[PDB]
Amino acid sequence: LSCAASGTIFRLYDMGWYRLVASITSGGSTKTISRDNNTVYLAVYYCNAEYRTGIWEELLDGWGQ
Amino acid sequence: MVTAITIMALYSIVCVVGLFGNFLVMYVIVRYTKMKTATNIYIFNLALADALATSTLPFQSVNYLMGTWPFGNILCKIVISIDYYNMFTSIFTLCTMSVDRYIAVCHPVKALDFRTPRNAKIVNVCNWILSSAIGLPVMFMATTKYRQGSIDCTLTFSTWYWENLLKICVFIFAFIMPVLIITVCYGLMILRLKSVRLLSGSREKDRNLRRITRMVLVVVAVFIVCWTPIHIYVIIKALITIPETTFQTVSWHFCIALGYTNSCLNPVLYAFLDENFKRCFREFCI
Ligand SMILES: C[C@H]1CN(C[C@H](Cc2ccccc2)C(=O)NCC(=O)O)CC[C@@]1(C)c1cccc(O)c1
Repeated sequence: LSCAASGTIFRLYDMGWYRLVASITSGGSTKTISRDNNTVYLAVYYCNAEYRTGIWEELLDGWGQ
Repeated sequence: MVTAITIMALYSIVCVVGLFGNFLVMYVIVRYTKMKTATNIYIFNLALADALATSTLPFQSVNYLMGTWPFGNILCKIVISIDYYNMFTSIFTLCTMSVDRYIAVCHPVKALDFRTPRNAKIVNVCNWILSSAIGLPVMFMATTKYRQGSIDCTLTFSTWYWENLLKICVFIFAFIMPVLIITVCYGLMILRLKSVRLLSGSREKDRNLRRITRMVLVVVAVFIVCWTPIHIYVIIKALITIPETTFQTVSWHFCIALGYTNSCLNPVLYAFLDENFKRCFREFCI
């Protein structure tokens, strides 16, 4: 069960699985999730990812189906 | 003839727009309590210098139209000193703005202590005191020379040593060195911004910080683009003895006109690029 990301993203920050099961930071700090700098691999569960579209833009979050 | 009328027309359009816009910015900063910030103290100093820069342009337009300076000696000494003050105060105010945004972005724990507004006010007073060292000698020198054809208003030097020296000092201290300081501060800030997830902990604080930083960068870039060509022209004229021709006179006046035009541009950028300024302007108008 992976939570891949696509689209126009300047930088992808913290990725995670939410039922808060797991969090993987960009460095690799974890709170069993492995992330490759563009997908992470770890009741319905949902992909969550934080991102910034541009250098001057604001931090956003994108959920999944 | 035709050139003098064109200059008068453009100068009057740059004079009314600039004076109105820079009066409005200062009024809004004074009137509303929320507006006061360290950056706003720096933006207020820039717009003071541009109001003083635009109030001179009618006398110059009349001088070009009539071929003679009829306004007297003292007004000649004030106008020329203001011409130099514009350049030095504006470049130093932009430099201090950039260092303030550097302290805010890269050293927040110690940024908090040094970004109080009173510090910005003292910084601005120090900026004017420093710029006087160049400004006051120019005021003391300027004179009305009674040429047989017509009165002229110019700078009297004691000539090669004393005149090339003034042009070199203006090229070095008031252009190159502040540009290097600004470029290094923005290179370091761009380094910090590209690799941080959050800059101030709170998401809103992060967005506000990045917005103000971008606005300051746009102002700096616009000023450099407006002022570089006259600066290069002064140097290339000093060393080459260009022949006199129509191209020379027209190009010379056009570069001076661009440098003056920049004085009215900033109030429009403040309104497009800042929510608080845009809101206050709308509330003021209506
Ligand atoms: C600032 C730039 C424009 N002024 C124009 C000024 C306006 C004026 C004043 C009174 C009557 C009519 C016109 C002027 O004509 N001043 C005559 C004088 O004092 O010699 C000139 C110097 C200038 C090109 C300059 C640019 C860059 C670097 C630099 O060193 C110098």
